[PDB]
Amino acid sequence: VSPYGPEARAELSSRLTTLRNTLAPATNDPRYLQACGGEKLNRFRDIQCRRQTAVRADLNANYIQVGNTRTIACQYPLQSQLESHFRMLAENRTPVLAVLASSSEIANQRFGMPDYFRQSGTYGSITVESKMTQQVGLGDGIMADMYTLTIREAGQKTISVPVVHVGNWPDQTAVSSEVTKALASLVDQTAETKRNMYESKGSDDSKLRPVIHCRAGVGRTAQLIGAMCMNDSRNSQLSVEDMVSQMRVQRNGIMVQKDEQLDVLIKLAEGQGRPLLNS
Ligand SMILES: O=[N+]([O-])c1ccc(O)c(OS(=O)(=O)O)c1
Repeated sequence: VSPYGPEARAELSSRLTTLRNTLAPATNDPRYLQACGGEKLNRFRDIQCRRQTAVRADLNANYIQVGNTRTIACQYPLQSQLESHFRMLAENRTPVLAVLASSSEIANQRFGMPDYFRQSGTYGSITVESKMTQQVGLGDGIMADMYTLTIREAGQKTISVPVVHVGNWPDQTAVSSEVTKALASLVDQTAETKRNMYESKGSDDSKLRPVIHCRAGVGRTAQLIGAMCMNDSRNSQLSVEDMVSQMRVQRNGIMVQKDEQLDVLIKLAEGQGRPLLNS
């Protein structure tokens, strides 16, 4: 009876599970971006990049549109992908880069997660200057550390990108619906202030997209993108089924990895009177 009761939830999981299963990548899957002769592309072998929406041939990153909300979801860039990663950021005039990987993950060198935004560096012909800005508490002890990345390259227009780094959102978990809302708000506001700057100077659908990544770019990243989607007034009536199905067909079947992460999107939906299932 209740649109958010056990039966609705079970039906939703059922549909999404079949989707994840059928979206699993086969070897040399035509639906997924393939690596360039030996060079490692995917941080995680089974977490691939939908070819049709791929942003760059050498990155595991996808253009994503949930309803009307446009973003870019990617994996934490590998050491070898940094220059291409920075080029994507600059070419997109990235209004905000949201990093949900924890300080502990990036610090552990066994994870091969380069500390590319908290310190300056040079990658290929690109030089990056990192500058610390404000710190915003999101609730429940979760903290957002802000930065600005100035990307310089000979002959290219210099681009500065605001960074929102949630440094203590544990891998494989879901922060509360309340924290998720505070985060979505901060990310959206950060992006809007930047977009406004570009617009005030005289400004493309493929550009000015918020860029979000965690470790694999399918768990924490998906929870945030879903929350950002629900904060967009243009998505009235977009169901939870639609949101998740769209993220999955546009990146991979793992988008919204944990049941606890789906549960946050469901709770947020319930709070808005947003439907869970289609039909
Ligand atoms: O689904 N996975 O295979 C996967 C692997 C490593 C992660 O750290 C992770 O969690 S994620 O970074 O929030 O996406 C998810």
